[PDB]
Formats: sequence, C-alpha cells, structure tokens
Amino acid sequence: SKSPLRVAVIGGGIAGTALALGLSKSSHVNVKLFGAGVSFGVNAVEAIQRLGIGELYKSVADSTPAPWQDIWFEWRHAHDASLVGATVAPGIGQSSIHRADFIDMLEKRLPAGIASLGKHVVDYTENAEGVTLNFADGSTYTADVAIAADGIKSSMRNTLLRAAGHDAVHPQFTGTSAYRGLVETSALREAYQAASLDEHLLNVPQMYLIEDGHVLTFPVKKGKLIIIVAFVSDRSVAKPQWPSDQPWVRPATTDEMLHRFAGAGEAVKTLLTSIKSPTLWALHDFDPLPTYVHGRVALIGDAAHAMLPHQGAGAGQGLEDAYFMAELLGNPLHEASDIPALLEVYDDVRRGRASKVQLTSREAGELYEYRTPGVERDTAKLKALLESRMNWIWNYDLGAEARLAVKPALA
Ligand SMILES: O=C(O)c1ccccc1O
Repeated sequence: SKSPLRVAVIGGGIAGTALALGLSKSSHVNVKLFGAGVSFGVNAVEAIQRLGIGELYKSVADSTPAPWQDIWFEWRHAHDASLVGATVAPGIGQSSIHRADFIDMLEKRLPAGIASLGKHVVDYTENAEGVTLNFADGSTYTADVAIAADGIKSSMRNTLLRAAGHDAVHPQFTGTSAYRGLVETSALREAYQAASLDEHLLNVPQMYLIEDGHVLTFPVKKGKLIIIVAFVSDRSVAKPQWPSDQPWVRPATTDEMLHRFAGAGEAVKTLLTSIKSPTLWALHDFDPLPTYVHGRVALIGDAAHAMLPHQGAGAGQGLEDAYFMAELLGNPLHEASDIPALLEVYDDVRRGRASKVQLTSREAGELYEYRTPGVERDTAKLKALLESRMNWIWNYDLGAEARLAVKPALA
C-alpha cells in the first residue's frame, strides 16, 4: 500500500454518496466526499444489492401491494382509460423512494472520516501528478483522482469540457413540465365508486396517454396514497425557454392542469381534480456530452447525463456509474499513474449507454404523448414498442461490465 489512492468525490447525491460507499471497503483507497422522489428499475437492483443495501432499501422503498407488485405500468389511452398494454418487471415492478431517505440511508452507513461538508468547489487545476480542488472556502484539496457528482448544474462539468476543448453545456428546458400531487387513496376510491369507475386503476400503476401530455399514477404507503404526475408539453418552438430566473418549481392551480387535459375521460379528470395543491416542475436535461473525462477528472450522474424522467432511469445510471467506478478505482492493481488511462476506459464503457439512455428518455416522452413518428396513437404499435422498449436498459449485466474495469492491454 505505502501511499494509498487519493480520491475525491464532489457532490453528496446518490452517485457521489454511493461511489464513496463503494470505495469505503477498499482500505487501500483514501476517499473523501465533498423531484423530491425517485424510481429504480431492475438494473438498479444489482447495484444496490452490491453496495450492501438490498435488505434495507427493500424495506424502506415503496412497492405496489401484492400480487400487483411486478407491474411497471399499465398503459392506457387518456380519453376513455382503455387498455393499450402493460410492462411487467418481475421482482421490482414500480419501485420508488423519497430521495432524502435514500441518500441518507447511504451516508449513514459510511464509515466516519469521508464526509466533508462545508466545501463546494468553484474550480480545479491539475499537473499530471496532482489534481487540486479550489474550495470557495479559499482552501484546497489535492488528489490522484476527482470524480464530479455535482448534478445537473455541475460546476465541474464545464471546467472539464473547456479544458478538453469542447463548448460548455448547461441545463436546457425540455419544453415539458410536470404537475405533481399526492392524494389519499380512500378519497379517490370514493370518487371512483361515485362515478362507476374501475377501481383497478387505483391499485396498479397507470400511465394515460394523450396528445402532448400524459398522466401517471402509482400507489405508495402500501396503497394508501397515490402519486399523480401530469406531464404537459409544448412542441411549438424548436428550442423552448424557461424564464431567466424563476425557480424550476412553483405552485400551480387545479385548473391550470385540467385545462391541458380537456380531452381526457373522467378517470383522469377525477384524478386531476383530486389534487388540491399541485406543484409544477419544469423538466430540464442536456444533449449528450462529447466526453465525460479529461486528465484526472471524470463526470458521473446527472452532471454527466441528466435526463427526462420518462424511463424512471436517471438514478440507476448514476448507480451503474458509481458501481463501475468503485470497481475501477479500488482495484489494488491500479495506481496514480494509471488514472488518466483508466478514466478514459470508464468513458468507453459507460458514455454510450448513458447517452443513449438520455436520448431514449426523450423518445419515451414523445411516445407517451402520441408523437412518435410511425406510431402516434396507433394502439397496436404503441403496445408493441412500450412492452419491449425498457429491455435493453433493464436486462443489462453489471457483473460483466465490471470485468471491463481494468487497465488496457497493450498486447
Ligand atoms: O416516478 C416517476 O416520476 C416517473 C416518471 C416518468 C416515468 C416513470 C416514472 O416512474
């Protein structure tokens, strides 16, 4: 060991917090760490299981009461609530957790010494022997390797991209906004009963499709609350804008929603009407980056590949980043002078998949809203694409990917 590997992780937010937990174990590594609700698919599982939290997650996270627990979503048309199809993810189904609670349960299993609160980074500089963080603090830290997990607005992203000779990249408003509510299930069963509606729609997660919008629901608190997220999209401007400075969240009225879902049937309308105080969220992402790495620094999580939530996939990609990165650093063979090269390996393994996840989250946005060329609102073709489209994401083998986390070959 003599000199262990010095690794800084910037951003205390799931990807970061989990890469630190990832690295913790290694002992020959020295590591320090500088929607108000989330979803996890089948491919997150292997990652969570790994980082030693299956057990705990599996208890704290919401799930759809049995036996409906394996259903990801039932897909329906908004206008009459009729069925288009269903995506089943056996085992996981609709799995979700309050963000606060997830992060927290990571960082509270994190052997003391690693968390390093006050500091956020404005800048960094590097030699080839050193990468040095500039805290606002006015102070500094220096390491062999720095992994930026500082989210969609990442400072570090654009230091890196400018260093690597690429244009900077900022959050782009997607044109889509989300009204979100949380509703007492009993209250809605009453309403549903009152209007002769199928009460199945409240027990199993649903997505209702309409032109330029969609509404999803899923039960939480073992069935007693319903999460409702009503998505609306304007595709008039070819590149839409959010007010120079509003925050990305604000409150909104129950009629500002209903106005956008005028074409929907009474199932959807009842759901929309049950939300008394809807918040609205402006959804941002960015185009895939030309690289995630330069020198001794690498981007993970939303800082690398922020995305629309339409495939419930963003966190999971952060977790796959984290897992692979833990395995890559933290492999006793690997040392300071390997870092530039090993990071460019991370890039080769991960950039493609995550970029393609970003893009297919935009594509899902359009599919759910009757905009996919070749498909639009056609029931049979919608069915076929919905029922297969998550596979390449879900059915990925993290184990095998880990085997690629190794110094090159030269041979
Ligand atoms: O839980 C969510 O907010 C979500 C949003 C879009 C698509 C799938 C999802 O689980």
